[PDB]
Amino acid sequence: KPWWEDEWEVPRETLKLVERLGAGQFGEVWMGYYNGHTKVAVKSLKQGSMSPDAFLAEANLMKQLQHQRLVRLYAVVTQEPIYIITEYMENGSLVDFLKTPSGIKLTINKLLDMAAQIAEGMAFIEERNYIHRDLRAANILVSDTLSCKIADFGLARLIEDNEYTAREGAKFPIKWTAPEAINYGTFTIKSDVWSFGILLTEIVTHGRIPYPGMTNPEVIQNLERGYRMVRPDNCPEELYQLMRLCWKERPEDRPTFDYLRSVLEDFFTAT
Ligand SMILES: c1ccc(-c2oc3nccc(NCCN4CCNCC4)c3c2-c2ccccc2)cc1
Repeated sequence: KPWWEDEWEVPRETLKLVERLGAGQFGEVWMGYYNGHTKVAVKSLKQGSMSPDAFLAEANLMKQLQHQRLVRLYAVVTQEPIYIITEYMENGSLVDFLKTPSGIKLTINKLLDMAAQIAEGMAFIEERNYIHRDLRAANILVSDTLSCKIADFGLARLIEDNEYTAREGAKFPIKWTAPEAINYGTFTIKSDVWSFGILLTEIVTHGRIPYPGMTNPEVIQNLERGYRMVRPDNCPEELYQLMRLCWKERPEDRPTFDYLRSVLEDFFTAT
């Protein structure tokens, strides 16, 4: 809809940017307030750093993916500098949170709880015929109540047919991406499942980089041999085997996110 008819467009005057949470090549993300009292996250686009349409495309997709387990779109300011305002998560990125004094003290029980919460969010994405493609601990946000939500939908895509094919030149984080995606540029929800497996290792190691001591070439070589990531230190064996399911050779053999959610919830209610 046109901005003068769009429910999400808001006057820039309604926003007060208070603290910067991140600065980058394409813009910044600040902590701020909407209409004085409501805490929000404000992603601002650096003019000329990238297409405004590309930037706003994520907001448009977020309009279609509303759920308690996904960071919620709040509003947009479509006049430069362009803003996308969303729900604020008091404890930042999961990869960062797990390294703080609080994160470090979390029990395996709570880590599994968080894992299930993430799988729950992905299960929604799965059912709505969407894919995320950038599933990793850095893209999971944590609330003041230690609940987790899926973030960054820049690479997310509505899957009209079973799979999405990227651009031959497109590059992705080798360690978190499924083989078929790395080799063919083909992404499916099953590609996200593989990524979830890697994310689980990030959780249990409190933010450690996957495949410790290995370069990307080494990871690919080993994977092709049928090897998978070595059991992380102090990783419960049941969780490790759940990870293995996510890393099955055939995408179709990997479990659904609803299955993963169900199992992780059992793991949690057991501990
Ligand atoms: C300390 C520090 C940050 C936050 C924090 O609160 C947030 N609320 C909503 C969306 C957010 N971010 C949306 C965009 N992120 C998604 C994850 N990748 C980086 C960009 C953040 C972030 C944030 C911003 C940049 C990088 C990482 C987290 C709270 C406390």
